[PDB]
Parts: sequence; C-alpha cells; structure tokens
Amino acid sequence: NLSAKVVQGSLDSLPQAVREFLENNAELCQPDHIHICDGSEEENGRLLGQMEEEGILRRLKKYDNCWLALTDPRDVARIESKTVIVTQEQRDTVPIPKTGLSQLGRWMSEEDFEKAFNARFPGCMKGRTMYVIPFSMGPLGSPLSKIGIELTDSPYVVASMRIMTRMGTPVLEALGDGEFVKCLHSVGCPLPLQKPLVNNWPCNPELTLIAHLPDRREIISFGSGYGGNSLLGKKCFALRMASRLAKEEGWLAEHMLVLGITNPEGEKKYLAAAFPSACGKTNLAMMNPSLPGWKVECVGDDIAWMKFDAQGHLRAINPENGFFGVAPGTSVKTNPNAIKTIQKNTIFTNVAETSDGGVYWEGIDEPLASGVTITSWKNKEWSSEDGEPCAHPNSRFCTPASQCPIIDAAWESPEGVPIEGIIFGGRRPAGVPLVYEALSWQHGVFVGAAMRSEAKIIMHDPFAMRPFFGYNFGKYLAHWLSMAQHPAAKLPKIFHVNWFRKDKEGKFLWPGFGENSRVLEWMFNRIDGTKLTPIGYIPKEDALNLKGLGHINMMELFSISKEFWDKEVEDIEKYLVDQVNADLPCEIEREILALKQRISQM
Ligand SMILES: CCCCn1c(=O)n(Cc2ccccc2F)c(=O)c2[nH]c(Cc3ccc(NS(=O)(=O)c4cn(C)cn4)cc3)nc21
Ligand SMILES: [Mn+2]
Repeated sequence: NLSAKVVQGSLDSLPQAVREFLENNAELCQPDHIHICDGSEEENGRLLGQMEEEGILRRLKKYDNCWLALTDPRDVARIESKTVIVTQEQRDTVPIPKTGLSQLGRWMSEEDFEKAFNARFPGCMKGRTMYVIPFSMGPLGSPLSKIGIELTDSPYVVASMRIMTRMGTPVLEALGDGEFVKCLHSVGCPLPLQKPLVNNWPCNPELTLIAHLPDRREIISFGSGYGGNSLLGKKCFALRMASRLAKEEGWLAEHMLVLGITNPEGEKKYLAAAFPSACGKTNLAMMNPSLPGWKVECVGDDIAWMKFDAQGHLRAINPENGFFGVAPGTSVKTNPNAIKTIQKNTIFTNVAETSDGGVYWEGIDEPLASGVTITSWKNKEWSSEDGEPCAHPNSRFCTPASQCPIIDAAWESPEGVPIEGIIFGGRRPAGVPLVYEALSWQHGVFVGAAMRSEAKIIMHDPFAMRPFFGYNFGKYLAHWLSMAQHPAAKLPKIFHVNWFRKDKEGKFLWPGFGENSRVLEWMFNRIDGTKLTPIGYIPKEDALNLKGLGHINMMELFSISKEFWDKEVEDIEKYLVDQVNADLPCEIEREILALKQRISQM
C-alpha cells in the first residue's frame, strides 16, 4: 500500500525501526512519492537537475559544479522565536527565572505541542515527494558518531545534507537495527498552493515551528526551508539533541570550532573554541597564521563532540561533513582558505551573482572586470549606489570540508583528536583583556557561563550555546562541573579571548586576524608550563610575541580596572541569579563570590 509510492530504494531493505518511522509519517503527510536517498553522486546529479528544471537552483557557470539558491525574503535565517523544546516538566528544559521570561531556552508542553503539530503536519506533503535522508553525524564507524534519519519535502535540504553530513545507503548499514534520531521536516506548502510562491521557495512563516522532543528522540520542523531550521543534523541534532545525550552519557556536545596547531619544532596541539556571533569564528577555524614556522589546520568550524577516551584524553570529532559559513565578509584577506574551499562543488544561498556567472557579496574584496554586472539576492539588478546589500547578511556557502586546503589530517579520524585547551570568546570593545586563563576547571566553567558579547548592545551568551541548550542551563553547568571527576581526566586549560578591545579614540588595540597566532602561541606554551589577576592569569610582561607588529598599547589592552570589573561581576551575578535561579550550582555561586572578593581587594 505504501510500496507503490516509492520511486527509489526499497521499503524492504530498511531496518525495521526506520521503516516504521517512515511509514508512520508518510501516512500522516501524504506525499505523492517516497524517495529513499542512496547518497550517490548520480542521485545528486539528477536532483540538481530536477531543481534546475523546476526553477529552484541556478548553476554558477564560472565554477566547477556550483549552484545558487535564492529564498523567500521571509525565510532567510534560523529563527529562535519559533524554536522550542518539548518536555513533560518545563524545568528539565529551562530554569524558572525569578523575573519574567527565560533567555535560556523556550519550553512547550506536550499538550500544546500535540495541538500545534496536528495543526500543521497532516497532508502537508501532498503534491510533493518525501525524501528519506539517512545521515551520520561524525565519521562512519566512529564510536563517537550518532545516526539520524531526516524526512523532508525539500530537495534543497537533501542536497545540502549530502554536503553537511555523511549521507546515503552506507549509513543504513552502519546503523543496522540500532538507535537513531528521528528527524521530520516539511516546508509546509502542500500543492495546490494556498499562498503565492516567491523565488520558487516554499515556506510558511506564520506556522513556522522547530520543536525538539528529547524524550522521544525526535526533531520535528515545519514551515522553514532554511539552514538551522531545515538541515536538522546541524543545530537541532548536533547541539540541542546531542547536549541531552551527552549529558546522559558523560560527554560534551558543544558549539566550538576545532583546529590543530603545530609550532616550529613540530609539536602539535588541538584547540577548541566557542564564540558568539560577530567574532570571526569561522575565520579563526581556518586561520593563516602570521608567525613563522607555525601551522594551523582545520578540523571543524562550528560544532564539536568531546568525549574522554580510555586513556583520559578529551577527544573531539567534528560531527559535520562540511561548512555552512556566512558568506559576506569572506575574502582572500580575511579567509583565503575558505575562498579556495568553495571554488567547486558548493551550494550558495542568497548571494549575488555576477554577469559572468560567479558569486558576489559585501566584503568579498574583489574588483569586477570592465562592465561586469551584478544581480542581487532578491533577483534584481544591483549597483553599489542602492544603499542595500547585494547579498543577504545571513547568506551562506555550503561546501565540503574535504576541499579545505588546510583540512586536518585527522579531521575525519574515527577516534577523534585530543583537545588540550578550550577557548571562550567575545566582542568586548571595553574592559576585557585580549586574553586570559582560568584559575581552575571550576573557575573555567564560570568563565564560560559569564560570556557576554557585543551585538551596539552587549548581550549574554553563556558558552555561545544560549540559543542551543538542549536542557536546563543550570543542570548543564553541573554537567560541565562533573567532568572534573571523570576518572583520569586530562582536563584542557581554559582560556578567554577578545580580539575586539578599543582605545579611547574608538580604535582597536590588537591587529588581530593572522596575528592571533601570537595569542595561540601563548596558550600553547602555557599548556606546557603568567601574571595573576582578579580574573585569572594574563601574560607576563614581554611574554607575548609582538615581533613585526607596530607599537601595541599593551598596557591598555591588558588593563583590568576595578570600576569596570565591579560593574561586570555585578551584571554577571544578577544575570545568573535571576536567570538560573534555583538550578544555579552552588559551585558557581562560589566563583561569583570569589571573583567579587578578588575584585574588592584591588
Ligand atoms: C565579525 C567580523 C570579525 C572580523 N575580524 C575577525 O574575523 N578576526 C578573526 C580572525 C580572522 C582571520 C584569521 C583569524 C582570526 F582570528 C579578528 O581577529 C578581527 N579583529 C578585528 C578588529 C580589527 C583590527 C584591525 C584591523 N585592521 S585592517 O588593517 O583594517 C585589516 C583587515 N583585514 C582583513 C586585515 N587587517 C581591522 C579590524 N576584526 C576582526
Ligand atoms: Mn554556529
């Protein structure tokens, strides 16, 4: 009865668990066809083709196998306010803030979600093919990897998931009869359409909803076809759902880049890093280091799964297969390696396209030949005299990691890479030193918790996970804290960095970019064996390598003023106490207190 809708693969060759999941939602959504994805190149070809033919994608003829998708302007980003997590007890999902509404999550009762789902999903795929995407987060056959299944009515989702994950039949085989995350997605526009179609990009912003049910191990997403909303392995699974699993299983699912750094002598270390938006996260992941003799390799630019091995090493895998980076700002200057990565086999979204079939965006830093013209992401002829950008600010490239010219030899090792330092970061134009080191693990956890960052306004982003916590942030803090008790744990040095401090004239104090390799040099050697301060250790005078830099105003760059840090700790204590409240671990209350006492003596 359902086998007659299948246009590829076989119901019969599906694991029982998979088959039932599929049949259940195939029945509910009513797609005319079912297409079990085999992940093959030929399949990808025929999809790009179908998509080109349906007006969904357009090939960028300047490059080897590159494509452009343009969206409905109402559907251009991951959207927090339609994202929820569904649990029986709200408290499991978010803490109950003293004052008003939680900034740390968005809970929805199963009751309310029952009604919400039924108000969206039935018959939502009529007129459409449901694609079945089997995907592994992490190297195939890595004990650290977890498997998912995504049902979607979006060929864009399917082609992007081929890049951002390991996808295909080989995943069904590694999965066997075991567990997997159940991911359901629908652009929410059954045919015939009820509302007009813009840029051939089906979406339903009114009923848009991205919900996770951690207890049923499901991720259910409706109404958006974009990035974090539709590519379910990315934020929904790899951060939100993974954080829960990691909490149950004693490891860490985190919003961190991973890079390997080698010094001139050939000693290599892996470093992980968490940055809020607007910090050059991806730029750092592929850093071309300015110090002579040094090497930087990229393992991942977004998400890290970290688990202690038998030997006690905190090893990490990139659970992803590709980069989904923001395009605007990417240039040979800010990021040469990204530029080479995306030269082929790459899918772009809401970028501008030049008259000779290339891509374009603000900050690309690249003169156009004589009389070469530009079509904006709104599919309109564009000049630099329009005031408006040619590419949407959140526009993206979706590119294989394997194509990164500096990709790490072990970026795909099934055993992970040993992390020896965890870096937290922010954009603080004032107050916060370029770099400093935690006093302990416990104090380290608190530095993570205290993270704030500029976005005109200075906002809190604890661990850069604020939009991504899979469960109570309070219990998440306790989970990090317990990592120190893991038997034989070789715990990473914990650091905080800030590229963005400014002088009184509003000018940056640190040349940043490739020069940040001078900051990693400090971390590297600190890891191997400082000036003590109320916030942790900063470098000893003359410990930082400033050879070849101008005159750096170090004094001001590393100044720590009582007036500032009084205000800072007060803001941090108030935030954590209002927002985490009864779930705030007492060990954190002590770090606050300790900070306060060290500050009052200065
Ligand atoms: C959200 C956008 C962030 C842009 N950006 C940034 O991305 N990085 C991170 C970074 C980028 C590249 C490699 C490593 C690395 F850590 C930084 O370290 C960074 N630092 C700053 C402040 C700053 C400091 C100095 C200058 N001088 S500049 O000479 O204008 C300049 C531009 N480029 C590409 C290189 N030099 C301009 C800006 N802006 C930065
Ligand atoms: Mn991210």
